[PDB]
Amino acid sequence: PTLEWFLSHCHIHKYPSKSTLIHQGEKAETLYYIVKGSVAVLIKDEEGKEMILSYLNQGDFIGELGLFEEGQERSAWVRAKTACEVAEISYKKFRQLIQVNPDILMRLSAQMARRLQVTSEKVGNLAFLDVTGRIAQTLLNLAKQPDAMTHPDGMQIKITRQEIGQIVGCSRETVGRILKMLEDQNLISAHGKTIVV
Amino acid sequence: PTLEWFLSHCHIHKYPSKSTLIHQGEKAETLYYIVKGSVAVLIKDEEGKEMILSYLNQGDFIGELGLFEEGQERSAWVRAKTACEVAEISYKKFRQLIQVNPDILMRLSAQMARRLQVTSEKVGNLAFLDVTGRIAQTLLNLAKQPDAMTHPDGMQIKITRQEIGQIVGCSRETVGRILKMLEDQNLISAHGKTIVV
DNA sequence: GCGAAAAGTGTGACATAT
DNA sequence: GTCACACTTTTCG
DNA sequence: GCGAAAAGTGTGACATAT
DNA sequence: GTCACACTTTTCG
Ligand SMILES: Nc1ncnc2c1ncn2[C@@H]1O[C@@H]2COP(=O)(O)O[C@H]2[C@H]1O
Ligand SMILES: Nc1ncnc2c1ncn2[C@@H]1O[C@@H]2COP(=O)(O)O[C@H]2[C@H]1O
Repeated sequence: PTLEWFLSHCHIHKYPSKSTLIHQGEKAETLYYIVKGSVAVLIKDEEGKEMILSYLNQGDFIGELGLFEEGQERSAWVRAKTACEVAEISYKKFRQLIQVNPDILMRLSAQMARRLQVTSEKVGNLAFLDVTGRIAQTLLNLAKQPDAMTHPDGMQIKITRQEIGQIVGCSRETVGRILKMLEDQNLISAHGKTIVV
Repeated sequence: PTLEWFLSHCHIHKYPSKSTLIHQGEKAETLYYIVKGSVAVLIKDEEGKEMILSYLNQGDFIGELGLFEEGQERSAWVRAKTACEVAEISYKKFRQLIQVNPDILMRLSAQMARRLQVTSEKVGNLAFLDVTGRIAQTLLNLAKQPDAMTHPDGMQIKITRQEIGQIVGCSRETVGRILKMLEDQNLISAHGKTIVV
């Protein structure tokens, strides 16, 4: 509703899966809102693998870290998980629309507050938990991340050892090793699709 | 500014060094604004180890992350590093001030945005950089934080091996072990306080 | 809902940073 | 990373 | 700006997780 | 955590 008004100033572009919709290092001018799809925010090692900072789904804004100060660079990469419809407005336009109705600025700040909250958790987990525990937290969370199919006894997620590695911070084969251990303990069942039972 | 209008309906309180303002887990109901002094935002593991998420200094809001969603716990501990003159507003009342003037909700959300920006970076260092690199980036950044004294040529910061330990995520012992490595390498000069070249 | 081309994976011996 | 310990440093009354 | 208690520390041989 | 390669599994035209 306030959303529809917002969306009316926006221009929906379509992006297929694997699209890198934002890239770290360019300048920020556009605030993006996910009409449809799921996206993955990433940062890349100083000459190497990348780590996934979070999945953002329909209803999230992307880009915003620029919005508040001029000449701001994009902080991370945002690649499409799935095919997405991205409603954009520019920042200038967003500012006018701020003054016209504060409620987008509120729902966006709410989003900002959550990302900080969960990323503070991620600093915590990177510092206090061992890889096994990180992989446990992650399957727990992924069964909660809105795209796990119900499993009569369990929740089923499609995920690759490589993706879990990139979330966690360890080799795809390290992930492998541990997923084998959690299967032997009758906690997890897997084959490209894993069930967090 | 907008600032003074805000502050007039805040109960200004004074915290001594080491006083714990926020305990993580408390119910969020009050936003704070640091009028004078410095605070450290930290999280601890159930078996005792604690990590500093950031030092917040005057001019920063403390306790923002509950303002947006009804009934949340405080996300981290905020302990006063120094004598702090801290302003306090009821959440319900701050809500009112936003409707009355959006520029404070703007100044605030800006602060949370820069915070999302630095906390994603701290996730990045933990995941990507070994302790030497992490302590390196630390000595560097501390030498830009407002309290770094100059030491003719070079910066001078006073920070115990303890603290850096809590910033980087390794034992005070290891912090020592590597600071000397950085002394042999001619980059750090140390004796209780450090002069980062 | 095919089937070729692509993508993800397990293995075991090893070092190695905190 | 850990351990215990005496050792060095800094704090301030 | 003196000194005594508090706060910080280095050692060294070590175990271990990814 | 590493290396590589054979194998298995998923993608997509
Ligand atoms: N830690 C994070 N958690 C969630 N989203 C993030 C995080 N860091 C960056 N982003 C989002 O990804 C975007 C990357 O560049 P921007 O600065 O445009 O704005 C960023 C946010 O929209
Ligand atoms: N990553 C962070 N950087 C800075 N401050 C933080 C961070 N995480 C939490 N905080 C602050 O610590 C406060 C804890 O309580 P709140 O969740 O109300 O609000 C939180 C923020 O003000």
